[PDB]
Parts: sequence; structure tokens; C-alpha cells
Amino acid sequence: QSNATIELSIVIPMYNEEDNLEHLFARLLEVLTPLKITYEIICVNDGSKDKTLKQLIDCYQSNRQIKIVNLSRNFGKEIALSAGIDYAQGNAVIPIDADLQDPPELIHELVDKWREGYDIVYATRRSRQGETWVKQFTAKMFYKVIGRMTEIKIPPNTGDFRLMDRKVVNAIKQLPERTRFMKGLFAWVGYRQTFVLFDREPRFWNYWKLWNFALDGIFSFSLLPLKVWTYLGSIISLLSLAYASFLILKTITDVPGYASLMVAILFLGGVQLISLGVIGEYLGRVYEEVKARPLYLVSDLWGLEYLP
Amino acid sequence: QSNATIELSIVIPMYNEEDNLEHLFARLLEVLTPLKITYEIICVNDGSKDKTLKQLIDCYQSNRQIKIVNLSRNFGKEIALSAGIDYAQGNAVIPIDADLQDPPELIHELVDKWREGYDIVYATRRSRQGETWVKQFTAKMFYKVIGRMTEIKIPPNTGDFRLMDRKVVNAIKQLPERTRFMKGLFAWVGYRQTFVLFDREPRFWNYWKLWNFALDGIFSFSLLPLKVWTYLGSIISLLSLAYASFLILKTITDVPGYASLMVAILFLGGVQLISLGVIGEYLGRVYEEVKARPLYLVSDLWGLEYLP
Amino acid sequence: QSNATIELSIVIPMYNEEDNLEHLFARLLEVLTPLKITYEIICVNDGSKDKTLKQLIDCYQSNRQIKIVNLSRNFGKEIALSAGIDYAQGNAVIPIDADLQDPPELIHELVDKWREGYDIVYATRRSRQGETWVKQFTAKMFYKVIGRMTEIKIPPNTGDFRLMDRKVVNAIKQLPERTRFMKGLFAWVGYRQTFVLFDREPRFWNYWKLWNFALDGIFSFSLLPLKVWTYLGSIISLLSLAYASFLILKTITDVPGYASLMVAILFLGGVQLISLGVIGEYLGRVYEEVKARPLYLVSDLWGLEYLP
Amino acid sequence: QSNATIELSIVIPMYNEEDNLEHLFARLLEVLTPLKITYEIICVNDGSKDKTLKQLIDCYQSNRQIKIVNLSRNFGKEIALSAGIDYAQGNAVIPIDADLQDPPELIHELVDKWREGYDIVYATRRSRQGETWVKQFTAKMFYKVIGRMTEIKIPPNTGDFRLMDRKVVNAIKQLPERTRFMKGLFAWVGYRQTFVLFDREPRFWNYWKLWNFALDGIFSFSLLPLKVWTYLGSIISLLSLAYASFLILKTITDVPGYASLMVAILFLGGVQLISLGVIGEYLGRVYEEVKARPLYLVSDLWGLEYLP
Ligand SMILES: O=c1ccn([C@@H]2O[C@H](COP(=O)(O)OP(=O)(O)O[C@H]3O[C@H](CO)[C@@H](O)[C@H](O)[C@H]3O)[C@@H](O)[C@H]2O)c(=O)[nH]1
Ligand SMILES: O=c1ccn([C@@H]2O[C@H](COP(=O)(O)OP(=O)(O)O[C@H]3O[C@H](CO)[C@@H](O)[C@H](O)[C@H]3O)[C@@H](O)[C@H]2O)c(=O)[nH]1
Ligand SMILES: O=c1ccn([C@@H]2O[C@H](COP(=O)(O)OP(=O)(O)O[C@H]3O[C@H](CO)[C@@H](O)[C@H](O)[C@H]3O)[C@@H](O)[C@H]2O)c(=O)[nH]1
Ligand SMILES: O=c1ccn([C@@H]2O[C@H](COP(=O)(O)OP(=O)(O)O[C@H]3O[C@H](CO)[C@@H](O)[C@H](O)[C@H]3O)[C@@H](O)[C@H]2O)c(=O)[nH]1
Ligand SMILES: [Mg+2]
Ligand SMILES: [Mg+2]
Ligand SMILES: [Mg+2]
Ligand SMILES: [Mg+2]
Repeated sequence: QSNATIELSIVIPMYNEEDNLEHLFARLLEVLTPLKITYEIICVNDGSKDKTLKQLIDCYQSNRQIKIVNLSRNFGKEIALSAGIDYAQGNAVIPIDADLQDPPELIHELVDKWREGYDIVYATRRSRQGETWVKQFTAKMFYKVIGRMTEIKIPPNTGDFRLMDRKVVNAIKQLPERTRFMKGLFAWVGYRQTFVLFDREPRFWNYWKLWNFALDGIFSFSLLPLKVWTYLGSIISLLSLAYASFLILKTITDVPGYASLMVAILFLGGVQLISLGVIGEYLGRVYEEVKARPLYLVSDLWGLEYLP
Repeated sequence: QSNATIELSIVIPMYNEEDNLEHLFARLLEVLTPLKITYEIICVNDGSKDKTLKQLIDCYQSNRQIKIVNLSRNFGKEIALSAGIDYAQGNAVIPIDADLQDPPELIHELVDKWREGYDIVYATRRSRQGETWVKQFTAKMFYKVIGRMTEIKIPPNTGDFRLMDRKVVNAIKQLPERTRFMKGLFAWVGYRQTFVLFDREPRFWNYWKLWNFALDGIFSFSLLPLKVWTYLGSIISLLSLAYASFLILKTITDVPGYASLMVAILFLGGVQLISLGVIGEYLGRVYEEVKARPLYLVSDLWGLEYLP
Repeated sequence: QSNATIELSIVIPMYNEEDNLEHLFARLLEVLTPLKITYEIICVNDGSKDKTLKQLIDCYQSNRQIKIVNLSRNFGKEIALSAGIDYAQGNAVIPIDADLQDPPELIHELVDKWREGYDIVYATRRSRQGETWVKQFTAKMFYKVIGRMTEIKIPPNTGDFRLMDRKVVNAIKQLPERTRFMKGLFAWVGYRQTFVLFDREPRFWNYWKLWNFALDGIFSFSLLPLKVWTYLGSIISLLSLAYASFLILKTITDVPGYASLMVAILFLGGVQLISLGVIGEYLGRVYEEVKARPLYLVSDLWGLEYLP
Repeated sequence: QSNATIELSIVIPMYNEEDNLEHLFARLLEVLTPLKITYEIICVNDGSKDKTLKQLIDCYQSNRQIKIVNLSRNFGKEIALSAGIDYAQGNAVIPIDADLQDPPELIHELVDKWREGYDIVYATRRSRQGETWVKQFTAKMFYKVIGRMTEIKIPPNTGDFRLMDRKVVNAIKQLPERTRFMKGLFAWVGYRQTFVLFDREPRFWNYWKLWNFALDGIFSFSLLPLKVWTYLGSIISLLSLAYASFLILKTITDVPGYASLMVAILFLGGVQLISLGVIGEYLGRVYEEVKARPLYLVSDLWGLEYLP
């Protein structure tokens, strides 16, 4: 009997990953076979310029469980992962790196946690360890800032390695976004979520790129950087009128030219800052409208059918 | 004979509402039964972290009229209400609070008013009463400002407790919005509307949250905060040229350095304010386009079929 | 034999138009009957607060050719006209005012011009005449500005009275816009268009509203108000460096404090203006993208079928 | 046997092209016949005001392979090309100019390169030659700037003359854009692409229009002009506090009025520039979201079906 349904999906983005495919697939077949469930391996060749696609073709010819999504260009690891998740049909979707930095044997624990009733199972590293002190401090500050300014609780030490149930995968597909912060998106779609500790196996930064990623994470879920300027401009304006009133009082109790210039410069700056703050409020509203996030995400229903 | 049609829908958002469900449902069954019409109770469990969903399951197992929409996360009372209204199928939809702050026996008067021919029946409190003087003054000022700057007439003392006919519910579903001011939206979709006075039963503010809600209400229906800055910048620029011309006249009838600095600062500030005003005009246009409100909402038709 | 096709559609928006419906329909029946073609009258009751809808019901009960679209609220004359055009099914659509300011007997000339092969037939007044000199000057300046800054040639002295063929009506329905300048939209959708002169029959301004309408017309079809500021800021910056270099030359061939303040203020203003200009460019691009105008509008095809 | 499938499509935009249609079609029939494949000629009459459409009708009546798309207005060469590509159904689409500036006999080499396995075959001029030195320098600088600021590698000396496979045509149709930079779009959709050298046959600038085209190309694929201003404002602010601290140190080791004015002006300018930079970041995000580019473009698939 052919089940014709897939219980587990493994999404693996590739970029120049020859001489690693054999080890990858050997370890995965060693791990995914004792689970005794139907599975599929979605290898997303993300615009590699070397002999990576051909070995994927050779593997897929021999093995039915391997499926290949060949992106036209190099779109980036996150976009390749999103494409693989879009083309995955299993009940649970588990991203995996080609170099096998994250252990595959944690798939057993991920599946057990999922079967316990969780919809998201994060695979969080126990300790950063090999990361440099500068990287650790920057990551900690970034996560604290994300927690403070946003209403979203992104778990620490989380990578792409995780398990998403079919509900979460459908909800993520329900988010049309081009500037996506995947960590914040997964934490935004809040189902019953849990984490499993794992110690990265041994022997495993363009800070401009990390800064850009952090900027995307800040901007996609917080509008406060667009709201502060109204209050700052109002404060500066109020200080300007206070200074002008004090100068008038001094004149009656003449104003030097530099004092009048102070007053006018501060007032104009405050008015312009108020204008920028109002425009920033409207621009944040436009962003929230344009991102086209669903108003709500229903998890379970009693007595009703899921809306089209 | 099974009617297979629902005449009244009650949408109730929940958040940590145990030990209140029994009283809620007892009072509702006491009120909704003498109406002698088919009804349904849409309980929208809005991401409660305590034993609220389980009691809803127990109630729904015993009672067919109770339907549960379990949101994945805590999306907020307004979003839970919107989800319940989306999942309601009755001719009239009546939001209800779990704590029963608003009397359920007003549902009879709401239904009578609806049967009199109205499409929206507001349930307005006769007098704020227990509200503090600061809250009363802030609410009054907010409503006067809303009336002045917008073309929309939001009735005073209105909460979520109200009746929406199927026409109004469909029209509200026809408004794709993520930054929604529900009061302003309901007043924007203008059908035959009326109000019923009720005195809240006895024993029934994070001013930052109220300020944010007021800001959303101001920004979603008025663009004047984006239009003022053009006029302000033009006025400031005109004052700058007036001052410069007066200084030139004084020179011919030398200009001190502070006077030239005044002229240049004022002119640059006015030009920048004009630029900000033009950008604000275009941004307000972008907001109105992006909010994707329908051009018109047809209420009744003679001799024609409703367009797809 | 029932044709089951409508050859001409008359769209008439109404707002407090009692005691004029009888004269309206008498004149229309006097005009539309000698044409010997099937027609329909779409009366769009635009949220009138008096006894206008009831007389429309009485007329529609007696006459099959009268169809009523009753808007829920007062959306404005332009929006009511758009709704009536959306609900019209004739080959040619002719807007008409309720007070009969524009003669109905011009419908004969409009139909003749349409049958000559034109897709848009404007009904332009021969001379403004009764309009005040201020109104004439403002209208002329507005039309000259529209012609200069836009690539669109809006014919002068054009009102809502006109004929749109089914091709033009479909193309206009293909323009999803909430901030619509109907004159500019009709001139933007450029088919074979012509005009017919007519002298308004005898006995037939909130300048803030006219200013807002003009602002919408300017902003919906021109982006130059968002492009100028880059050039202005660059010019101001270049002047600032020129002044600073001249001051340095004077020092070597000390700079007074006011001169350094001039230099810094001008440079900062120019840099901020360049930033505003770049943001305005991107905002104009966002507007053009968001307005969702079709890339092209195909008029006639040979050897191919019209794309879905 | 009728193939009922088209192997090659030629898209030719027209604008006042009489007395050239006969030579055009003679040369094309001379070139496209030895290919021994089914073809079609899509002539997109782009709002010509002279006797161009009628000759196209006469040609299409005699020849079945000629198909005419008559645009309502003059939308521009790029938009007419896009419309023709939208209405083309061949496996390969080859844009062609009416004046035959680009040789038609290069279609043979384009087809050979396509049959070799490439999805895009650029037709690049070997040397600009007749172009003026100013034009050559401006084009070279523009292409270097495009390469530097964008991640996209637009090949040099490329015009509209090229071959797009059906995959690339479908991907381009998958890009809903109103402000389109076709060169950057084709380079953005990155398939297996190649180029063929050709020396333009003998006897074959409104710099404002070239500047606008360059501005569109810069703005549609780069957001850095919206990102720089945050860093510039932060630098200016830091300089302002440095100057203020140095002045305080000088006072303790009084500040002249011009020094305090320097400090305040620089600080306000830096704060406003930071606000403009944040707004520019959010506006670039809004642009990337609104342009509605697909997240990824899948080229080939193994073991899976193409998603709807
Ligand atoms: O453009 C692409 C397309 C696909 N992948 C795939 O993504 C997987 C893992 O990528 P990798 O770069 O090895 O991530 P990590 O091993 O977790 O470590 C990274 O840690 C930093 C940020 O996580 C990166 O800047 C470093 O390049 C990299 O060492 C692999 O299967 C790759 O093939 C990329 O990395 N980049
Ligand atoms: O995140 C959520 C999800 C659902 N609900 C439901 O909303 C209903 C009523 O909410 P409630 O907070 O009790 O509103 P009120 O009783 O009308 O009074 C409110 O008045 C203020 C603004 O109306 C709020 O800030 C106060 O928290 C609250 O006392 C209840 O069924 C709740 O379960 C919430 O309130 N918050
Ligand atoms: O909100 C609405 C809804 C519908 N209509 C209909 O529009 C038609 C004609 O409107 P009308 O105001 O009479 O336009 P005009 O007769 O052409 O003259 C106008 O000229 C100015 C701008 O055209 C307006 O400001 C003046 O109110 C008005 O006299 C009539 O059938 C009205 O019923 C409105 O005018 N306003
Ligand atoms: O509005 C339109 C509609 C269609 N076409 C068609 O486009 C084709 C080629 O256009 P053309 O202007 O001749 O381009 P080139 O021959 O490559 O040279 C151009 O080089 C510059 C930019 O490429 C232009 O500014 C010059 O007008 C023009 O000489 C022809 O079939 C035209 O009919 C236009 O050019 N403009
Ligand atoms: Mg790695
Ligand atoms: Mg309460
Ligand atoms: Mg009138
Ligand atoms: Mg040419």
C-alpha cells in the first residue's frame, strides 16, 4: 500500500556543496530510516556555479525520496529555504544545512517533541562557545533590543534548524513578504512552541551584512523608530518657546542677535521634526498595510469550517 | 424542520475568562431563548494562557449553539472580535464582553431596533459616571477632534456592544485593513444607524495605549496632519522674503550678520517644510490607495444584480 | 423579439433631487425615444437625506428602463458617477446631472459622434460666460499648469457630460484608484476622442474644495513636485561650498563667525534637501506602483485574442 | 499537419513607420524562412499618428504570420515591447526595431545560441563607434555605477535586441512593475545567459530623458540612496557633540555665541538627517514590498510539480 502522504520534509539549501552530498545523504538516511515514516528531501540548489546540481541529479535518479528545486539565480540562503518550504508537502518541515553543522540526529528529538503536541520545535545551541566575545556581545545586545522594542519574544540561540508543523508552514505561506526576518516571522506566528538543547558537533562575519540583517529585523516588526521623532520635535519646540520667553522676561526685567538666532533655529528644527514624525507615523502605517500580514491566524476550530 | 440559517450571532472574545463562562452562558441562554430565533455563540479564545479553552470545549460538547475560534496567539481584543465576526454567519452580529460589563438583556432592544429597519444599532452608555474627570475630558476632546478633522460622525459613548446587520458585516469584510480603528470604520460604512441608551450595571488606563489608539484613529481617517506643512512652510518662506526685503530697504533708506543668518535660516526652513509638505501629500495619497477601501458601498438595488 | 442588450446607458447621480425627477425623466424620454435604440437610466441616489429615493422607486415601478443604485452613504458626485458607470451595461455611457444644467438634446449629437467612430465624445461648453473673472483665471491657470507639468492633454471646458464607449468604460474599470481625478483619468486612457460644442441653457465656489481638487489632479499624474527638491538641494549645497571656498580665499589673500554659520547652515540645508529629494523620488515611485495602473491598454487586435 | 505551436516570436513596436514596413517584412521573411520553424510577427502599433496601422492591416490580411496589437495611446517603446511580449506565444521571443537598425540576420545566431541551451541571448554591439565621446563616457559611468551599487550584473552594450526563452518570458510576466528598468529586470531574472557580438550595419540625445532613465535604473534596484542618510546624520551629530565638548573644555581650561549656534545647528541637522535616514529605510522597505517581485524564480524541477 502506497501512503501517498508525506510525514516529514527536510529542506536543504545548497550552494557549492560537492563532496558533501554523499556524506549528507548517508547521514540523513541513517537518521530518517529508523523513524519508520515517509519522508522527502528537498534540495534547493541556490544558484551554485560549480558541479553541485549534477550530483543532485545523480542522487535523485537513484533515490526516489530526493527532490530538487533549482533556483534560477542565487537568491540567498533564506530565500532558498523559503522556496524549499513552499515546495515541501510533509506534515513537518525541518530545515537542514548542507555542511551538517547542525547534527541530523536531533531530528529524532524534534520529531518526538512534535509528536508530544508542539507546532514549532526550535533547535537552540546550549552555549555559543566558539563565537568570539565581540560576536557574543553584539548578538546579546541585538536580542535584548529586539525583545525591548518589539512585542515579539524571539528565543535566543536559534538558527534555521527547527521543526514547523503543517499549520505553521501554511501560516508562514500566508505571509506575503519580500523583506522577511525569518526569526521574527516564526516568533510572530505564535503556536504551541518549544525548544530542544543541542551542543553543536566540534569544528563547527561580514559585520555590514549582520548590521543589515539586524536593521531588517528591527524595521520589520517595530515602528517606534518612526514614532520617536514627533515627541523629540515637540520637546525641542517647547524648549525653543521656553528660551524665547525667558529672553523676553530678561528684556523687560535687548535680546542679543545670537539669542534670536537660537530661538528661530530651534523652533524651525522642532517644527520640521514634528513634520518628519507625522510623516514617519503615516509611513509606518503604510508599511504595516503593505506588508499584507493577515489580521489573525486561527489555530483550532470547534463547530466551524476554516474560511477560504 | 431544520432552518439551516442563523438569525443572530454573538461574538465574544475571551482572554483568561474561567469562572465567568458558566455565568456568561447562563445569562445568554436566559436572554437569547425568549427571542425564539436561531442563534450561535462565537467564542474567540484570544491566546489565553490559563484554563479557558478547555471549559469552552466542555461547553461546546454539551451545547450545539456554542462555536469556538481559537486564535494561535494573543492578537488583541479588536482582532479577536474581527475574527469572530468573520466566522459568524448570522443575519445580525452582536459583540459581547466575557465579564458581562455590558448587560445582555439589551440584546432584546438591539434586535427590536434591528427589526425596525436599522442596519447598525449602537449601544451607548447614558452617562460615563464612574470614569475619572481626566478620562472624561480626554475622551471628550478626542471625540471633538475626530469630529472636527474628519468628515465622519462617530457617535459618543459607543463601545463594541452593538448590532451589525449582514449588509454591514459584509461591507466591513470588504475593508482590508491592518491598522483598523473599528469605531471610525463602522461610522465610515454608513447605513441606516441608530443608538439605544443603557446604564451600565454597577461595579462596572495605560494612557500610552489610549494615546496610541487615538493616534491610529486620527491617522486612519484624516490626512490634514500631512497637508498642513505645505502651508506652514510657504508662510515661513514668505516671512523670510519679507524680512529680507525690509532689511534691504533699511540698507538703502549695512545688514548685520545675524539678520542675514535669520533670512537664510528662515528661507531654508520654509523650503524644507514645503518639501516635507509635498512629500506628506504624496504619502497620504499612498496611504489612501494602499488601505484599499472600496470606492463605494451599495446598500439597496432596483433592477440590477449585485456586482461580483 | 427581446434584444437583451443595451445600446445606451445614462448614469445620473442624485442628491436631494425631488421635484426635478419628473422633469428629468420627461426630458430624457423625449430625447432618448427618437434614437430608436434600447437604453437604461441608472439613477445613483448618493446618500440623499430627503424624499428622493422614494420617488425613484415610484418611477422605477412604472418604467422598466429606470434602474436605481442606492449608495449607503454620501460618497460624493464623482464616486456616485463611478458606481453608476460600474453598474451600467450599455455600449455607450453618458453621465447626466439631475438639475439638467447640461442639455439632454446633446445626447443625439453625442450618439452621432460615437457612431462616426469615436470612443470618447466630450461635451465642452463653448464659452464659460457666467463664470466670474476670478474663476475663469483660476481655471485657465490650472489647465495650463496641468498641460505643462503632465504629459496628458485634458481638453478645456469639459465636465462630466460626455460619452464613453464600452472599450473606454472597461479600461476605466481597469484602473483601481481611490484618489481619482476623473478628467485626467479619461484623458490618460487615450482612445479616438472628440468634442462637441454646446451653449449651456440659461439660468445655469468653496475655493478650498477647488484647491483640493486641483491638488489631487496635480499629484495623481505628476511626480515633478517630488523630483525638484534633489536639484534644489544640490544647487544650495554647491552655493555653500562656493561661499566657503571664497571665504578661504579671502582669508589667505580670518573668516567671521557669521560667515562660518552661513556656510554650515547652507550645507546642512542642501544635504537635507538632497535627502528629501531622494525620498521624494522613491515615494513617487511607490505611488506609481501602488496606484496599480495597467502598463498598457490595447484598443484593437488583429490575429490575437484579448488576454484574460 | 498543423503544428498549432509557435517556435519563435518576433515583437516589433511601431511608431510612424510607413515606407519601412515593406522592407522590414521582406528582410524578416528572408531571415525567418530558412529557419524552417513556425514563427509569428507581433507588430505593436504604439499610438502612431500617421498611416502606419493601415499598412499593418494590409500586411496582416495577406500574411497569416503577422499579428497586430494596436495600443490605445502612445505608451512608449518599452511599454509597447512589454505588451508585444505579453501577447507573444512563441518558445523564444525576439524584440526587433522597425527601422532595422539591428540586423535581422543575427536572429539565426540568436536561435543557434538558444538551441545550445541558453535562456537569454543578448545581442551586444562590438563597439559603440559612432556614439559621441560624451555619450560613451556617460554610458560607461552609468554602467559602472549600476554594477557598484547594485548586486546585478547588467551586460554592457545591450539593447532590446535579444532572445528570451519561454521560461524567461513567463518569469518577466511574473514581475508586476509599473516603473520598469528592462535591462535591470532581465539581468535580475538570472537564467543561463550569453551574448553574441554584432557590428551595427552602417548609417545606424535628450539628456534629460537619459538622466530620468538612469534615475529609474538606479532607484528600482538600489536602496542605498535611502540608507546613506542615517550614517551621514549620525556622523554630523557626533561631530556636533565633539565640537561642543571641545568648547566646554576650552571654557574650563566663555563660549562665543557663534560657537553655540554652530553646536545647535549641527546637532539639529544631524538629528533631522537621522530621522530622514530612518524614514528612507522604511520607504525603501515599502518600495521593495510594493514592487511585488516574487521571492524566488524556479528554473528546473526534479520530482515535483510547478506550484500554481
Ligand atoms: O547564497 C546562499 C545559498 C545557500 N546557502 C546554504 O545555506 C547552508 C548553510 O549556509 P552557511 O553559510 O554555511 O551558514 P553557517 O554554517 O550556519 O555559518 C554562517 O554564519 C554566518 C551567519 O550565520 C555567515 O555569514 C557565514 O558565512 C557562515 O559561516 C548551506 O547548505 C549553504 O549551502 C548559503 O549559505 N548562501
Ligand atoms: O487581548 C485581549 C483579548 C481579548 N479581550 C477580551 O475583550 C473583553 C473585554 O475586555 P476588557 O479589557 O475587560 O474591556 P472593558 O471591560 O470594557 O474595560 C477596559 O477599559 C480599557 C479600555 O477600554 C482597558 O484598557 C481596560 O483594560 C479594561 O478595563 C473580554 O471578553 C476580554 O476577554 C481583551 O480584553 N484583551
Ligand atoms: O454629494 C453629491 C452627490 C451627488 N451630486 C450630484 O451631482 C449632480 C450635479 O451636481 P452639482 O452640484 O449641481 O454640479 P454643477 O451644477 O455642475 O455646479 C457645481 O459647480 C461647482 C463645481 O462644479 C460646485 O462646487 C457647485 O456646488 C455646483 O454649483 C447632481 O445630479 C447632484 O445630485 C452632487 O452634486 N454632490
Ligand atoms: O513611443 C515610441 C513607440 C515605439 N518606438 C519604437 O521603438 C523602435 C526603435 O525606436 P528608436 O527611437 O528608433 O531607437 P534607436 O534606433 O535604437 O535609437 C534611439 O537612441 C536613443 C535612446 O536609445 C533615442 O533617444 C533616440 O530617439 C533613438 O535614435 C522603433 O520600431 C519605434 O517605432 C519608439 O521609438 N517610441
Ligand atoms: Mg556551515
Ligand atoms: Mg471588562
Ligand atoms: Mg447643477
Ligand atoms: Mg532606430
